[PDB]
Amino acid sequence: GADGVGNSSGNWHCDSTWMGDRVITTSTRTWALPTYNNHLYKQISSQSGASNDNHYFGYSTPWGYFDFNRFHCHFSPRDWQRLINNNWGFRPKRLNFKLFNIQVKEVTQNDGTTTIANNLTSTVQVFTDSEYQLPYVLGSAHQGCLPPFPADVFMVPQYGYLTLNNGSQAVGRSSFYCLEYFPSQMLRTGNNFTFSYTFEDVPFHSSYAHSQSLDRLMNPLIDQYLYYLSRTNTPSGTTTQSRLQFSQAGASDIRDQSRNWLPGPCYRQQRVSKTSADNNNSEYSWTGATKYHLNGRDSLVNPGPAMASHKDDEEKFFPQSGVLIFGKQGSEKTNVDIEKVMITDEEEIRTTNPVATEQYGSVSTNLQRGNRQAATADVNTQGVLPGMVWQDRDVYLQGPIWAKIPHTDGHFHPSPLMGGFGLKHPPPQILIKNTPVPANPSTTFSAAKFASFITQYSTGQVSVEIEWELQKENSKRWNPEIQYTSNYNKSVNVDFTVDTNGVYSEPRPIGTRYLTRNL
Amino acid sequence: GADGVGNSSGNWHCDSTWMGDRVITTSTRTWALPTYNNHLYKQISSQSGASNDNHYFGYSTPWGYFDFNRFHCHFSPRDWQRLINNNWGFRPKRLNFKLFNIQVKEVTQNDGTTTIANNLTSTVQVFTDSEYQLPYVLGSAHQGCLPPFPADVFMVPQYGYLTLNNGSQAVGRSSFYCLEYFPSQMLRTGNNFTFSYTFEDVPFHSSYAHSQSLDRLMNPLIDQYLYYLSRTNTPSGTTTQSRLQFSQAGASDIRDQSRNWLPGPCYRQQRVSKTSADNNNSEYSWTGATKYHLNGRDSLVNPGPAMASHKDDEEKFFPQSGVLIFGKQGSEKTNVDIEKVMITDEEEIRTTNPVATEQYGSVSTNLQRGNRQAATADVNTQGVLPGMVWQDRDVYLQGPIWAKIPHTDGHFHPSPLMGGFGLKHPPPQILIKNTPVPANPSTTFSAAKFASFITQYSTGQVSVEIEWELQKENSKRWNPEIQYTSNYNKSVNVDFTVDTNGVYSEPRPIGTRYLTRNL
Amino acid sequence: LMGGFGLKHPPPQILIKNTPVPANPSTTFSAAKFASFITQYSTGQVSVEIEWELQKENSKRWNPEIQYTSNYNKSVNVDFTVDTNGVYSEPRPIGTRYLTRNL
Repeated sequence: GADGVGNSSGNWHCDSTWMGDRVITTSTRTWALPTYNNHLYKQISSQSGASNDNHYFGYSTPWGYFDFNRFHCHFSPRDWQRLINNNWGFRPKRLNFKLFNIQVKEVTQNDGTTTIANNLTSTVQVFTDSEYQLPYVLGSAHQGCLPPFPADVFMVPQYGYLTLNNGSQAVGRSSFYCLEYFPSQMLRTGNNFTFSYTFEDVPFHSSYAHSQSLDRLMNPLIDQYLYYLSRTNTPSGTTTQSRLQFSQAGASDIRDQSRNWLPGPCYRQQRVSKTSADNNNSEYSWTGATKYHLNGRDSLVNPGPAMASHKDDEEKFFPQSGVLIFGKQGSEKTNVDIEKVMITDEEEIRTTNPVATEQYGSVSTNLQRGNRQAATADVNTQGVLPGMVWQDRDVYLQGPIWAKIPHTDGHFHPSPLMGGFGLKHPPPQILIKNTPVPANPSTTFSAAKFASFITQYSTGQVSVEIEWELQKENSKRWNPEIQYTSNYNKSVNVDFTVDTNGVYSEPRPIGTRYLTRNL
Repeated sequence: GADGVGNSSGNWHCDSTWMGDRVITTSTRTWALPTYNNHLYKQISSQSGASNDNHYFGYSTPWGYFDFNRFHCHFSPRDWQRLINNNWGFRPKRLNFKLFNIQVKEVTQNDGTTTIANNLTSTVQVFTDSEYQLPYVLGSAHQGCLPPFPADVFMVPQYGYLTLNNGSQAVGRSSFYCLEYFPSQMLRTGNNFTFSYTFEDVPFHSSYAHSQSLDRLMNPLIDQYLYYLSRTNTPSGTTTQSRLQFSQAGASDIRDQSRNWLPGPCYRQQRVSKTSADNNNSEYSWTGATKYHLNGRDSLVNPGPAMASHKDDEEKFFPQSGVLIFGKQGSEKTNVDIEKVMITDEEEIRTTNPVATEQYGSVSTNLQRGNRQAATADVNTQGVLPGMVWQDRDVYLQGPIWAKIPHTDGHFHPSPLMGGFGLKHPPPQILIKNTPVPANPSTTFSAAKFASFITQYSTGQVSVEIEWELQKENSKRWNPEIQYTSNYNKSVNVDFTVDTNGVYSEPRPIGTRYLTRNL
Repeated sequence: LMGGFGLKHPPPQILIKNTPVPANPSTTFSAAKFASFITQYSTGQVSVEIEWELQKENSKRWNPEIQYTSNYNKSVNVDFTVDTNGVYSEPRPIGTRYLTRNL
């Protein structure tokens, strides 16, 4: 699209409509973009000394990108609630994007006095990496997505990436991608950039919780017909004499019943409690946390494989890195106290996946014989096994929406671990930069790189609309399901509202599983 | 319809489907019908002495009728919840009824031993009073409607009615309707009786609560332009000297602001509190309760005109007869203690209708002058006034569904007072009786009325399906609405479930207003 | 895991109940749940037919495969038969793998 200077390049679309089966969440926000790295690509690396587990090598670019991989960039409390309360599941189908009403300003810091003014002509160029030839950054839970609250103006993030490294230094194989080596489209004012995408058949996120659970799944009333090993030894006057007898598992017997499927896999996490007291006093934050390691650098295992966060009656506990944790609007960056964060809870799964903090089961160790007692041992890490079945990490309104499946020789069940939809070809990276403006050059020629540009930034609005599909409920469940509600009682502030000084804020994390489906 | 003896006259339909705009609740239950008044019509009257406010005269009939004027005869907790959580409103549209698989048994109490057996031939006759020529009983909150819970078998109520009376005695004008003077259709087994109805344009029951309220309705930011009387007298050195000055109502001024509409009407009720303590000790149950009176008999004013049950912070109180009160499954018939009942609460209205227990406003009494102070007085009964606006009593799952608008020269806004839909021509009364079976007659003729019949009753199932329309939500409300949920925490029994001895039970009354619409 | 075929949508559950039969009710009305029914049960036959597909053998295996046979020698009772008092009985569990395919 194209037009004039006194012509709005696009209108403001920010609705949300439900169609019974679909529902489209349109949404627009105003943004701003500075000139990063003063227009140059800069090489960047870990700090020489820095622990090995923390080295790196890569580049930062003068390019800034766009991102809305956060559910709340599309759903509004209320809306989300609608969804989350009457749908067995849902998934994204297609999207449409558009930047417009772009405007380029140029600040002038003459002595003690700045003065911003329109640089009409100068441009901002955009380009979408629709061929995925660029290090996909999104999906890395970074923060600089869209504001949950419309009215909020925002700054565009700067693109940076990482290649290979042998400590703080580069290794040859590492590649250096240059963003100008693409065909950016250049916008001036009166210019807009639209583009549209279509998702790929993915599974509806399961937005329901299970009423039955693996173990308790058969019918009480009837005993099976298969037998199991009831007792081993037997009374012989005073002493026992080994004599194995078997029984037919019934209701009273349950624990012993024969089955057909196994809980999901696991990778044991340390348990910490919301109650300061209980927790051993010391620094096992890193030392005790569950991790894995590549090329000799141990990394953390955050968002551990999807597994319930606490047994019955222990909402007080949680994994050291088995859950998602968001900050309460305002919460500072580092070492903030428990009271400043919102920890997610995944009890809803208990029913199928193991509890993060407790071992999977316990396999037998030795082979018993008359002169040898029967061994056994608990298992803290069980990789996928036939017959296992499980549930993936719920979603949360202010959580990630999707993530790119890495291009590898092999993947195994790609639901992104941080939760979300695992996409092979996700929404392409959208980039934006401000074509430089060489400030006054010298009369006599010089072949040096230009270094003195006009100080200036850009701004303008952006809009994103997405169509989601739904799987409606359908249970013959007689008694009421659970629903997500807002507290009745009076409060000094409404949830998901602007305070007295107009600061919007999300009180709690809102999950997705409320409706109840049987297993 | 018709067929044979070994042929099911109908199948069992008991589903419930939602179509986005409609939703059909089908429902079938098994029933039983005895032979009332041993087959005769009996004249009936108050007990000679009995307080005048309690006299009456009328008849009881050998006929039993059918009734489902209770929302839970169609909605199942869950279902109801669906409705109640995502709909600005709804109303009934049409219905279809069918009796079938009728079966007539005949008990034999030979000495110390009864023995029931099939009286194949004998019949049960049904007939619907589709011309409303019979005293419409339904709508009178009687109890003998359908079981909320399907699996429950039930007994059919007996038809009785009331005419005029001058104390315990009849007055001529009083009519005596005879049920045989209709054309009953006679069913034998293999016979079924279907019939269908269509409702009449009625208003969707408002199933939402108001976010604004009459008083607080204008915009804070701006002061009006109309002036009101700020002060009357004025400082004159030591003494005041009358000097009326006026102000322009603003935010701080609010109470004084000029408006455009008035709260609904009222009829003051006594306030009682759920807290035994507070309540004055004595018997003002009748003496103090709000009532009205015709032909010299004071009757009670139950379900008073629709008006909020308590101001902010007083959920502890309520009208003496301004609310609906249901029994907790089991609760005996008389003088049962507060702990045995469930009292409905209509706070949701506060916003438009007056509070039941507190006066409407206060009008001025006298005309003031120098030598006369300004009078004023509170008003406890305000009949409809121009500009008044209000809300009708909510509904409740186990509440009435509708009621017949009395045939009179004049009605005023017919939403039935007990709540529900006010119908001009409601679902016709359906009646049923068992054609008598003269037990062995004497060889020699006698012209006396037959008095010795075969002892026998009937049974068989009945089905009712109804189509309801809906008005879906649609508010730009950002923050979450309130929804109806079931408690998370463990409990010895699930709500709306059968206990250990299979006794279904409704824990609490469930209203209808949860979703929030602005005023 | 107990072995068998894993089905996503298996043969639907089939249910059956006997519509109750309220035994003699009282002349005067009562809104209580009916509790006195006619004592009675049902009976009748049921039939199930199923079509199974097969994958026939096909090995160039020269020497004889193993097969499932019934013992030659005399016995007081035939296997999978009714005893003297007509009580059918399955002597042993019979598997499925007998024919031999290469890996």
